[PDB]
Amino acid sequence: HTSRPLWVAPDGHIFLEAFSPVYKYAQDFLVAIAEPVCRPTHVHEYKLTAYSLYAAVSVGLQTSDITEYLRKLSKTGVPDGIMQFIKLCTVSYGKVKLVLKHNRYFVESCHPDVIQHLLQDPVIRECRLQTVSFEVKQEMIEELQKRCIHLEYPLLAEYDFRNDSVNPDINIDLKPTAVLRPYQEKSLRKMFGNGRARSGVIVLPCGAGKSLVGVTAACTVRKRCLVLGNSAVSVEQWKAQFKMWSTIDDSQICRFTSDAKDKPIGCSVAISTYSMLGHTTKRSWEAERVMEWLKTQEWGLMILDEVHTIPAKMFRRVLTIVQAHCKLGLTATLVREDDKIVDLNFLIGPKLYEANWMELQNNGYIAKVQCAEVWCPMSPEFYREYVAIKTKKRILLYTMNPNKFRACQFLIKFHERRNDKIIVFADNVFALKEYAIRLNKPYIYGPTSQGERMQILQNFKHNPKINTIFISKVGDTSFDLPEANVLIQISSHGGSRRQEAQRLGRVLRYNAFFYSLVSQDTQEMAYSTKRQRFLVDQGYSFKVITKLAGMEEEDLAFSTKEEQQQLLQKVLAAT
Amino acid sequence: LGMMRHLYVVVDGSRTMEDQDLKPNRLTCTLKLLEYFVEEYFDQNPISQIGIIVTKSKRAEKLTELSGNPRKHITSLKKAVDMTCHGEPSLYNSLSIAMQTLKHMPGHTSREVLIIFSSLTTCDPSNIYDLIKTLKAAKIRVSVIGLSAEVRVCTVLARETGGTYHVILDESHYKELLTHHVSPPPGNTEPGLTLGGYFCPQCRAKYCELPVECKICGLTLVSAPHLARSYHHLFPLDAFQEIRFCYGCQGVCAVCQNVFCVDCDVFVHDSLHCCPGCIH
Amino acid sequence: VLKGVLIECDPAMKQFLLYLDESNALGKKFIIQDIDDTHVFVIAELVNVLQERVGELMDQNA
Amino acid sequence: NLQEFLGGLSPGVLDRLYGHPATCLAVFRELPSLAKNWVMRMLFLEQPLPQAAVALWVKKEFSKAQEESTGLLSGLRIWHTQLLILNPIFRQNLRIALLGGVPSLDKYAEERWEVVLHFMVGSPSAAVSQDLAQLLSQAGLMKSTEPGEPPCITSAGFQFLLLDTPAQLWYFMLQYLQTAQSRGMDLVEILSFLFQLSFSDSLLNFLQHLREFGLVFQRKRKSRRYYPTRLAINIVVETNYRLYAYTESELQIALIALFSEMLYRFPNMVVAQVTRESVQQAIASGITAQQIIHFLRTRAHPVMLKQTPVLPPTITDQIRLWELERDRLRFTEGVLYNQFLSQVDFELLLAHARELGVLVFENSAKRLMVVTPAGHSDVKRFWKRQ
Amino acid sequence: LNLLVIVVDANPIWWGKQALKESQFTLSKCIDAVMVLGNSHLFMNRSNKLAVIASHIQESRFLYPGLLTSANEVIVEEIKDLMTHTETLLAGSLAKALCYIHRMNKEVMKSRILVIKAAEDSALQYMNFMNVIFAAQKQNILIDACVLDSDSGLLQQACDITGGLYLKVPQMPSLLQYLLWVFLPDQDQRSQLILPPPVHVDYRAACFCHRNLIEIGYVCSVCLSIFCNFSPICTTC
Ligand SMILES: [Zn+2]
Ligand SMILES: [Zn+2]
Ligand SMILES: [Zn+2]
Ligand SMILES: [Zn+2]
Ligand SMILES: [Zn+2]
Repeated sequence: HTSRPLWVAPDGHIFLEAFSPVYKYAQDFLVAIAEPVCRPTHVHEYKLTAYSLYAAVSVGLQTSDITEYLRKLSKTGVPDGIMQFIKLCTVSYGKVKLVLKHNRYFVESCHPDVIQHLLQDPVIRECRLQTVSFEVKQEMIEELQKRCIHLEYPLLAEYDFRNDSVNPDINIDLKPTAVLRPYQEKSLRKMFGNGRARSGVIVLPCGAGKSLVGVTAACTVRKRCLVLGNSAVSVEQWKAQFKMWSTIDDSQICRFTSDAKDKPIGCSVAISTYSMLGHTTKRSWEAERVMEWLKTQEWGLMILDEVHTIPAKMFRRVLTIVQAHCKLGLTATLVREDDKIVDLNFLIGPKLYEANWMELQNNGYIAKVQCAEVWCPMSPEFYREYVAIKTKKRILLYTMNPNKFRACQFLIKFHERRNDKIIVFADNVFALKEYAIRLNKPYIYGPTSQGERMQILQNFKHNPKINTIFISKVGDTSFDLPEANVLIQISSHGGSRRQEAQRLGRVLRYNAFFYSLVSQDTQEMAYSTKRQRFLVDQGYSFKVITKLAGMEEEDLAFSTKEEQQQLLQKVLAAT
Repeated sequence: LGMMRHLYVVVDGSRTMEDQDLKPNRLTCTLKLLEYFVEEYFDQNPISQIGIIVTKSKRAEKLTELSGNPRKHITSLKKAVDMTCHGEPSLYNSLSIAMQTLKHMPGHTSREVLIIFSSLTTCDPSNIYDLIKTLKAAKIRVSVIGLSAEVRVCTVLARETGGTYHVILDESHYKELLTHHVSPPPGNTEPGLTLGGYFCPQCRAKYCELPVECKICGLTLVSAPHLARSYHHLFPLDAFQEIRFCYGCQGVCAVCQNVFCVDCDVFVHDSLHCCPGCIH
Repeated sequence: VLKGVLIECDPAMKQFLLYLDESNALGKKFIIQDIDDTHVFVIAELVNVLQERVGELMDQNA
Repeated sequence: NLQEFLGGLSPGVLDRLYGHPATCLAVFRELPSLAKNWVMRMLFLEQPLPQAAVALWVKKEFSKAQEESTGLLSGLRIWHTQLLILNPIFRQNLRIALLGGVPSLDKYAEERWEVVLHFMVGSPSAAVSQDLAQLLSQAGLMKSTEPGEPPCITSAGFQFLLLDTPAQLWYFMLQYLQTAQSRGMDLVEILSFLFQLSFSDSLLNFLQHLREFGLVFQRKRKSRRYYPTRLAINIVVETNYRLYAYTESELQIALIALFSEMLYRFPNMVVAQVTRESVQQAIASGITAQQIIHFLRTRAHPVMLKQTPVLPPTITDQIRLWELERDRLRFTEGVLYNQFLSQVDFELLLAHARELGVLVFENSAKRLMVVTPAGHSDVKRFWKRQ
Repeated sequence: LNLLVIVVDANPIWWGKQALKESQFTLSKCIDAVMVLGNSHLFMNRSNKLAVIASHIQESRFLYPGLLTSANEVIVEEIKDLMTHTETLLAGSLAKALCYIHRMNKEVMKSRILVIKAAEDSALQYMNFMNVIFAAQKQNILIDACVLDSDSGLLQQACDITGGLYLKVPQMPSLLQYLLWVFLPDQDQRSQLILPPPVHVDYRAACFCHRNLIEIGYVCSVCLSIFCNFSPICTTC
């Protein structure tokens, strides 16, 4: 009653004490059972959902293995609404199977009485055309997975890849140089559970091995992989990772990003983008012949990088264009606005593994980030106009604050004297110009080029003379930003907790630490606590700096009031 | 365990010692980690010595004579922070200065030379490949810690005399490479101990609070508590076997049959280094 | 010779009080005489309805 | 504080206060850092050492701690000048203290002290004793302003609940002792009885008041001798603003609900959350944020008392930063006067304004002098009479 | 906080010599000076601890851990039981002192050890006495020492390696006044007071065969064993 470190709430919520002697044998149970809500240093909090138990019984633990090991780690006794919910959502897993064979999708069951029940729903009858089967339509495989969860007979996507006898197993082999860390070996152990691959989503940090798990999963299924990325830079990296750890010739890692097109028809690993496979307009002739080839060959283990952009309207039509047995999703930040991540549990599969972010920091795999949110007072000449108008001009007024300018010029100087590499993320591109030419620093404006985007990015890395760089909404993906040490984010997009976990990934790739400039007593204070809403669920502590370490004593700009009055005559002149 | 060492440390003073990719002066990052290296050397080596030579403009100059002063080296490295560093160094001249006065040490020591080398070019007025036949004859073990590249003559110098050769990744790799040289590799001297604060026992030459040798009569003056820390490896203490009331903390040795506890068995063997029942 | 309760505050919050003087959100003659970029003299009967207006502005950034 | 009370006291009672096991050890136990050394140094002396010696017994660094020690050490009248020989009543009785001249006791103490604290919350299981209700209201932590069927709790009573368990008892006895001079007995025998408890006929009546809070245990309805309790000696908090509390006592749960909000309640655990709208709900009555931080550091879990600094620093200034939203717009009352074309008279009025301590704000452009209305009735007399 | 271990030199051969010397300072007029300093350490703070060790010949008994009327009646009855190889042993008592501090430091504190040495030093335990000083230096444990008649050469090195105090008393019956002056304050209050500075350090070593105190000798270069005026060959290995 003092050991057994859980608490099973009656709705469903699992509070786990991460200081018990049996924590390591109770955290390696609740990962396979529940999904993590919050993980501070002392008391974790998991959550029993319906989808989390479908991923449980997909691994070898039965329904009597789970409810007999909740009692031995209870501290309360499981309160009879968790005993019933576990029994309900685990005896109805392996009853309806969606298997494909030679480019035809098939709904298969073994118990025939389920087929006597499944064929009266008025929408399952709209996708048609012991072992009872009926052929389903490929074009609306999305709606079938919606309805099959809607009547608690869910669809599994277990590829049985050891013995299929149709697909030409290629010579992809993992080389003995890519040694994989023990958190990557635990995520792949939940995917390839019983010697059969499983379509899930694996959430590892970007500076962590998010790509090596992708190559190792392609090295294990050993069928025709197909890697998808968000940008044309991201497909230039997956080629560079498959050549590093997988021993493939140059005649099989083809790309499909419309600039080189290294014979994309007839290969074994195709690395393309979204909005290439789901380009809804009239295609070019070279692209029309490859999409005619890609639409008629069954794959195995699609890899969908940047999974959080799949539930959009265009990017989710990809999964019905291309036929694949297994579908792995690798991301770094699963959160997203508009509540469409619960949508993703049937487009791809259940959530397989989530990396403990404070555990990878404590073992040295991720840089120890000192989060800080320094907030700046408002200038009295600028607050005169901020409360006068409400119609969108006040977004310029809190990002071009003169007292916020003094906190960026001081933080740049404070780390240039420590030989740190600074990245100043700043949206609202008018504020990018008037910040990066008053300090004479390079800036990736966004409509620059492909050429000078590269040369600014590489003199930043291998040269100790150029120290800062002012990006603008470009580094909000998995780009090749060259290992910053600090990150002074100035007035980014509004209330998105996806973005401020992608800016954090630039820092962890106190060792390194990033800032967040906020003009106080404005709307940006409400925004900056809505964006740390995700990072406090990974244990990150956000300090508050009210006054800096001697800002009034160096040669900071905007000293007088006559040079402060000109900026209000420049910002308010836009309208 | 280890033996006596007479280690020279050769420091480069080339034009390329004003380069970046370190602390913003390449020489002052070398001199920063060297002052840490002298302090850590004399603590794992009680009766050893350190000489420091520099090279600049095809010439070598002995910055500090070979003496076991753990203070006179640090106050000289702090003096040479503002060196001008003009010209290219030499490796024949530096290993000739470090051989004309390292040949005359007694044969029961481990004479060594550690060359910290930043430049790529060793412009020297003679051939190097007869020094390496001479250094191998004089049993000198030359090891080089290089910067930014791998010179061919620095691998021939290391692997023929018997030392190592390594190249820096960063400043964290540079501090890790110097800590491998503080450990000693696996005759009777005449010292005089220093009772009475710090005096001299041979000629009453009073000087400051140092373990340095006598400047007048030439006798090494060491502190006997410093040599006492390097005991307990010879005739060390054995482990115990285990199967209430204790003997050390009062709340099992097989020599004197004295029952210990778990908090005492971790303390006698690790920090106390002597059995508290065996002293009776 | 006028009578009025004093208010000292942040200069950023001071311009909020000058904004309510020339916008008639509460009354007409709210500020009797501005004296300083840190201190503002207001009338006495509308202090509590002013305190809830600042508390509204402090609660639009939760 | 204890030495705050004994500093404002006459020497006519301190000499009879010094009993042998009780008082001389208690005042010696509370002496700041160095006063404990000087008493032990001249404890065995008989001839007075010269006055210039104790100034030279300390270094030049930390010389400021010398005078604040002896300012208290002479403030309690332990030595005097004598020309620094100690008091003969103090030196004799302290030398007696250097050898001169049962779970039922604990569980009763916690459940009897908890019902005293339950009187300060809304509960039908209150401490029904009419002598204690009038005891608290004259102390100033139970507002009535009426006869009242319940007694209310003022702003000072909210601060009493979050004080420490020894520290709230010393504030409670100091209001017992300050009023007992005219309703009870002498101050000397009751104060020396508490210190003798730490290690006449009217004194039995004081014992029955300690029977109500719980510091003695009778067990047989006023027998000869008593039984002292453990009261007579003198939870985790996370980065995401959650605090888990392993208590089940109903008093300790409602003390969290003053500055948090409840969202589950298991047996043997209660999880709450420190939010913005709940700390400011407590500060609006005034339980101010220096008391919230001291509430959680004295009641912390053993797993919090580890190598990290307790009460991790993100949550210890966010509670401080939520206090400062009330700190904006500090109102203060004043009266103005202006509209004079004389360029000396506004400067002439400064010589008649600052010496009363009534001026609030000073200006240098137009020179607005503001006076409080308590001091406005006499500054209007000076302006009309030159 | 502030645990103070007193190691008294309870050598029954030296104390019996002064008991018949009629020097008006016996053992019973010295253990009570430890008992007063034992009682006076338990007054300067609420949470202060105590431990007294007595150095007999071939034995070293803990005295106090077996309010002050139960803390002084134990030390009285234990001297009445212990006092009822002509050189005392001190390093066996400081070895139990570092063992008791290490256990009480596991149940949580700055500690210190006060040695009241009376007899002359025994050079035959120098190899063991120097080990318990470096074991005390690595845990910041001060080793204070007051000596009665003769300067112990081993004990002066204990107070300068660890960082304690060394004080030779000139007078026997005024022992308590020195103990209450320089050894009653703890480590933090020691920086704010004037104490007598150390006057002399006795730095010598011992031969590995004769264990004589040598000022000029011969060390080995690999064994670091200091030898007397022979130097033929390394005797150990
Ligand atoms: Zn000499
Ligand atoms: Zn033990
Ligand atoms: Zn033994
Ligand atoms: Zn040897
Ligand atoms: Zn000898």
